[PDB]
Amino acid sequence: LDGFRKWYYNAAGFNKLGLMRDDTLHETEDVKEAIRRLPEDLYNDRMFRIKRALDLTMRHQILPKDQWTKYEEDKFYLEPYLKEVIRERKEREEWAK
Amino acid sequence: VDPLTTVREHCEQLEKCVKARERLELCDNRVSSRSQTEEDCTEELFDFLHARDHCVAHKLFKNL
Amino acid sequence: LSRFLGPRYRELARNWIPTAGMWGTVGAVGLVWATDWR
Amino acid sequence: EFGNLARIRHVISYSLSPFEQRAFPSYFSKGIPNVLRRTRERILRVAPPFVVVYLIYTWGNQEFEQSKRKNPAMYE
Amino acid sequence: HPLFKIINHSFIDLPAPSNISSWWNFGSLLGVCLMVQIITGLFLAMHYTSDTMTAFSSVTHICRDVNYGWLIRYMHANGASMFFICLFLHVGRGLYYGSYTFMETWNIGVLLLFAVMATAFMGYVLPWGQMSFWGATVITNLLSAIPYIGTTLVEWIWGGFSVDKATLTRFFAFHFILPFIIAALAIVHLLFLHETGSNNPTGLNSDADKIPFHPYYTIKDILGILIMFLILMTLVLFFPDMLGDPDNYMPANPLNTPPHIKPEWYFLFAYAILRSIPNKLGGVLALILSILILALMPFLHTSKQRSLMFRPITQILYWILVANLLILTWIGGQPVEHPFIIIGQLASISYFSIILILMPISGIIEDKMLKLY
Amino acid sequence: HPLFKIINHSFIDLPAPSNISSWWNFGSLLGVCLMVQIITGLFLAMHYTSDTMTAFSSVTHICRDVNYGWLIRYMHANGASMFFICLFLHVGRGLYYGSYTFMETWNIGVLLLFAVMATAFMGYVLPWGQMSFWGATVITNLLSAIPYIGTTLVEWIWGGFSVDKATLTRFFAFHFILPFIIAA
Amino acid sequence: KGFSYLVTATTTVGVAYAAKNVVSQFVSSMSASADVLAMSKIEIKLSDIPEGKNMAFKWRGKPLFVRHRTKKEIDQEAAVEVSQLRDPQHDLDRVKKPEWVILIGVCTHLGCVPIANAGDFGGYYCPCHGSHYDASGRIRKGPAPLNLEVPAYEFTSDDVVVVG
Amino acid sequence: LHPPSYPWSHRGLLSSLDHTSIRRGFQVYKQVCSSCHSMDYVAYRHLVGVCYTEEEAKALAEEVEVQDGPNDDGEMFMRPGKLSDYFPKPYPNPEAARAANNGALPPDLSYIVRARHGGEDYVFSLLTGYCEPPTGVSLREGLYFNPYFPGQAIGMAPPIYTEVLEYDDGTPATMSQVAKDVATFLRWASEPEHDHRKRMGLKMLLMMGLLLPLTYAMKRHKWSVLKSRKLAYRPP
Amino acid sequence: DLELHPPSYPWSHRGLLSSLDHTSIRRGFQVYKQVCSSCHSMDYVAYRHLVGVCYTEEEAKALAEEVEVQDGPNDDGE
Amino acid sequence: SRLYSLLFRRTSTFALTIAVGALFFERAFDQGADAIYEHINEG
Ligand code: HEC
Ligand code: HEC
Ligand code: HEM
Ligand code: HEM
Ligand code: HEM
Repeated sequence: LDGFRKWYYNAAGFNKLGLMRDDTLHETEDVKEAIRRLPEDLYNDRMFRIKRALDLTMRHQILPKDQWTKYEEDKFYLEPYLKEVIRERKEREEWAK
Repeated sequence: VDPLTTVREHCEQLEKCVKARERLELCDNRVSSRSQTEEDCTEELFDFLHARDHCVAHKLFKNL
Repeated sequence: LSRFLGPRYRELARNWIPTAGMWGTVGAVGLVWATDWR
Repeated sequence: EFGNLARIRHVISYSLSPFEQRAFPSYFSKGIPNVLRRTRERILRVAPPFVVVYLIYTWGNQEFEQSKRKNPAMYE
Repeated sequence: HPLFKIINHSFIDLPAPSNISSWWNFGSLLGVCLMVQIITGLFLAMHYTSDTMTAFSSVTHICRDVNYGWLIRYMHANGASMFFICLFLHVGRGLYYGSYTFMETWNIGVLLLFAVMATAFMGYVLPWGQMSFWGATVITNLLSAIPYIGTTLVEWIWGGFSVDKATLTRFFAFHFILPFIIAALAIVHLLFLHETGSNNPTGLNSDADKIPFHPYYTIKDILGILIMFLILMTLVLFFPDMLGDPDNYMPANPLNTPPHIKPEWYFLFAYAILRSIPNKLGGVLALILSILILALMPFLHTSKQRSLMFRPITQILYWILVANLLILTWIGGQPVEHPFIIIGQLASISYFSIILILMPISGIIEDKMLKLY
Repeated sequence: HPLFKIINHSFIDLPAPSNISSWWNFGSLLGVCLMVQIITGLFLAMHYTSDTMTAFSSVTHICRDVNYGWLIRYMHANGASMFFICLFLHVGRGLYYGSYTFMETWNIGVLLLFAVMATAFMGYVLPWGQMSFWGATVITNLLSAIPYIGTTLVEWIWGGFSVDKATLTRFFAFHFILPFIIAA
Repeated sequence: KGFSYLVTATTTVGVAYAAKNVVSQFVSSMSASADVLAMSKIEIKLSDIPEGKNMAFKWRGKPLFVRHRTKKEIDQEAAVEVSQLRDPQHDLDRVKKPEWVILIGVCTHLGCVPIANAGDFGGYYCPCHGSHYDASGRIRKGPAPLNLEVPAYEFTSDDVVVVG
Repeated sequence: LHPPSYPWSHRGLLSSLDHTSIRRGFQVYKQVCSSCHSMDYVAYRHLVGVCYTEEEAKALAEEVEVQDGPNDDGEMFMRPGKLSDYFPKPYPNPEAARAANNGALPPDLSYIVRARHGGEDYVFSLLTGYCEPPTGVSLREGLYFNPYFPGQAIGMAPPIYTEVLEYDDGTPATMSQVAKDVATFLRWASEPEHDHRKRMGLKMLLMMGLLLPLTYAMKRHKWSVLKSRKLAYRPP
Repeated sequence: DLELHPPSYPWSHRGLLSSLDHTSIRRGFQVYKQVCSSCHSMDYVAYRHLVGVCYTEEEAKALAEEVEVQDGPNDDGE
Repeated sequence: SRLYSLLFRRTSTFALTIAVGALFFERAFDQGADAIYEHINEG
């Protein structure tokens, strides 16, 4: 299964544009909150990577294969934070009902 | 003399049309082959017709 | 939808039900006078 | 509007004058090889469905053709 | 300046994503087309009458005598075809790149489609040919399917027992107004979008990389307009009848009908769907859902990624959806006989099952593969 | 909401002077009259034929055989008259109270006035009565006054040597299309 | 409050009554043009057919088909299983003369003209979606739910069939 | 049956109609097809072409007296025609045609080719495709077996035979020559602008071949700036 | 042109809410037929338009029966 | 005062009273006017 994951990873190819997974999460409100909390360094880095992708996409080019973010290299930065934000919304909801 | 007739004849002479005609001839003969049957041959007739006609157009308009 | 599943949420609706019927009811009678269906 | 969009920091963005850069970089020469790369990458996931379709269309046509095709033996 | 501020705010200093591909041209093309359809429709309306008495004739006169009429009439017809080509590619862009999460823009959108579809029937019925007549009766009768008020509604629209002059003249106005109508609805579209800005093919937040529109996506829209005009004029000046049905040039035989009757290509599949459901009402409903399923689309998005650039399984399902949409377009053309029918029935089942069931399940699986679910 | 913001910005939370008299109603009346004209005009367009053999016959068919067609036709004619009454009182309000210092609004106004006069002229030509035909010839002839290009322009508009079907049909098209430009 | 609001409620009904009236006439305008819906006349002669001849009459913009049935046609149509018919209506049930059948040419399905001498079961057929009607005009095959319509011919005498 | 392909000259992309034939096909219509068919929407003015200029058309315009002119009461047929005179009609009323056509209808042939799927071919085929009915053929009234005809019971009487008429140009009037020639005319009339258009289309192709690379070059000028932009991240 | 102006008369429909006297419309329709119908016709008016207590439909159809020209008795026979 | 508290204070009820009233008011208005017209024009 994990091998299949790696295959999907390559197929997803978000690695090619040079972006980590957390990079692609649609910015739903929840996502927005977590992004904000990100320590500035990561936020600025996130922006750089995202912007780079945009530029690359514009030119219809992909980074050097080597530069592609390797599946193994990919780490989840936004997720740790996102979990909390979600839990927070959850807590509010039941105190709500 | 209508070149149409001549060309039609000529195309028929084409072995392709000859064979297509063979089919038609066999099939029209088949039309008369049985009575209670429904061997109308319209299908085979059309088969040969189109085949020959393609040849005709392939070499009729120029004569025209 | 998950959020909609709530007891208070339920209470609110129950309290809101009568009013809802009314507007729909008015609309219903309204449609009648609106068309005179035949 | 421009300004007040995103907190982007430390992202130097060099650029070159339009009249200074070659007017029309070869597209066929440089771009299409990558285009080929681009298209080949996805086609491997794009044509498969259509591969199936053509087959359906072809089979259907002939099938319907045979369907219409009457058998001398039928009602013979 | 309060008039130039809106124009600047929507076309010059609008922050647009730098990486949007050519697809994003297509909506602007639609606006240009609408303009074309409308302006052409004007001249088509000029020298034209809504009279079964003179409708088919003055039009032939347009085709024969009206100064450059043949040109304006066939530009109008092939511009309607170009409108539906650009509309289908615009909707396909919206489905592929996750642009339906702009829900208000999408709903103005889904409505827009129904409208454009009608304008087609409108423009279609108007020349009063054999095919127009028998096509109108057919779809008008579609309405009769309504469970209780159907008969009345049909008769209302027809304006009489059966389509006749009463219809032609009124259908003329809708076909003069719906165009104006859709036009405005589009304006709503542009507003509900600038509030959120356009999407990019990566599906990510493009706020870090936005460029002006005047020098970057204007010359791009001009180039797309030029290419669309090339395809439209090679459709008009070289193959003016490859998309129409010759039946058009037959003054309506109030009495006789075309042995083979088919709705135009743009709707061919739509009717294909109808032909599939055995029940008349079922067909009508499914038909409607066919278009409406799109509106329903923003509530079916179960993925944490907006676009399909990084989603290969849903890409495969999307191209299978485009594939059986093409299959349904072909089937509509085919007559009623084996095995065209079965394909139609399956193709419709596969269409509704891919949009309703397979894509959210695939998005859940894709979220599970990235250790997100 | 970006559609409701403009509607709020122009009709609900718009700060208006508290002491404006009934004369300030008139412009809104003009807008209503425009919509009324358009609506009535649309319901005249479903039965009117712009052919010189059949235009008078179509107008009589509207008045005699269409259900409440006389009502829509005379509403259209008297609504054109009401439009010009409200237009004259709107212009008189603008002249009396010094509202012409809003110069761009005033210039867009006089453009609207020219467009409305042209629309009403061609609309009055449209029923193809005795008075419509001679009236058209007269004003079209007005153009011939132009020093050098007058004759051509007149003939262009007429679409022929003298007003005839050529005119009626293009006047129907122009009379149809100009109130939407007036709305914009 | 009740005095001030009653005035608001009063006014509303009034406006509401006028608004329904205005909207009603307009809606009604597009109703059947009185002149054309003033056309309900008809004239037919039953002696215009030798045998097996379908004869529409374009009545009210609708085909007033008047097909003829030879005894053979008459014989099969009777043989048709009424219960097994998509629409249970025996051939004679729609004709008071077996030699004479009269039908309206609007496909129960989407309203096209059902060409006659076509259809597998014989009789009529509709090139729009493949509905085959028997000589009785009964839908035997196709997407046509109901049978073809039978007008009020109410034939008075062999000489003249009113066919309202 | 699916009519096969045919090499019509005018059909050439940039080529146009051969008026000579067109002319010949107008003769064919005037001498044979006009007895049951009429080019109503076509007028002698419409008829104008290299095949027949207004002058020649005038001759034909004056060549007819049928319904060209009315009488004290505008009934029956009362006077010959002129340039503006529209094409004469074999029948003053649909019933007339129906009466003189087995009860069936000989359609005016103004837009006939456009009307028929694959018209030009169909026409040629129908007029020259009666072929042979091998079996199960019961032509009821004035019908003519023709597999090309949808029902093989055309009822369009075969009106063309070797030397059916005589072409004024003298080109042998063989059934096919006659058929092909009239076809051209019919096509010409169905689209009186066929030639006019193709010239536009040629000018359109030349203008688009000039304008597409130039607009592409502009776009690539104004988009080069970005397409060369080099981004660098320099965290402090 | 000096035209003695019509001396305005007191018509039963002259008032603001005053309708027409329908017996007078019936008598005037008779007038047209016997006298002016010779040289005047109510083209836009039809016997169906004669629906009014002035003349009821069935009888009006009789009037419709009276007139018998150019109906097109023969379409091929014109 | 009762009416206000019953059918004119709750907007929903306000609408109900309006709609219902309008439903009846019309027929009557038509009748009255028609009748008057008739009395006014006795023939
Ligand atoms: C003397 C009689 C006669 C002549 C000559 C004649 N026709 Fe016809 N044609 C008919 C009749 C009768 C019909 C009606 C058949 C029907 O409606 O079933 C007909 C119908 C047709 C149709 C309609 C068939 C369809 O596909 O719907 C075409 C096409 C046609 N004719 C072509 C021609 C052409 C082309 C010529 C000569 C170049 C020609 N006809 C000369 C009698 C004639
Ligand atoms: C002798 C045949 C005949 C009779 C009967 C007849 N009219 Fe006329 N009418 C004419 C003619 C002729 C003219 C036009 C005379 C002219 O224009 O110089 C005319 C003109 C008129 C005009 C138009 C006057 C105008 O200013 O244009 C009116 C109104 C009129 N008649 C009324 C009537 C009425 C009412 C009746 C029935 C009592 C009637 N006529 C009966 C022959 C007749
Ligand atoms: C308000 C603007 C428009 C006007 C005034 C207008 C007017 C007309 C007129 C008069 C015709 C009949 C002439 C003809 O046969 O071509 C017509 C045909 C048609 N119109 Fe429109 N139209 C307008 C906009 C549109 C739009 C936006 C569409 C596309 C949805 C459209 C689609 C058609 C089609 C398909 C036909 C049939 C063309 C044919 O004969 O093949 N029109 N239009
Ligand atoms: C009347 C027909 C339509 C016209 C004229 C039209 C026009 C436009 C225009 C000009 C834009 C801005 C340009 C762009 O985004 O590329 C746009 C955006 C959009 N339209 Fe449409 N549109 C139409 C119908 C539709 C329909 C039916 C849909 C839904 C399927 C749709 C969905 C969208 C979406 C999602 C966007 C935003 C896409 C993005 O920028 O990322 N539109 N439209
Ligand atoms: C786009 C909307 C409009 C349409 C479609 C329209 C259409 C028509 C038509 C078909 C007629 C001929 C029927 C008749 O005789 O009354 C007509 C007449 C007329 N229209 Fe319009 N109209 C429009 C707007 C207007 C406006 C805004 C004005 C005022 C400036 C106007 C002034 C007139 C007048 C004065 C007549 C002559 C009425 C008469 O016979 O006495 N119309 N219009």
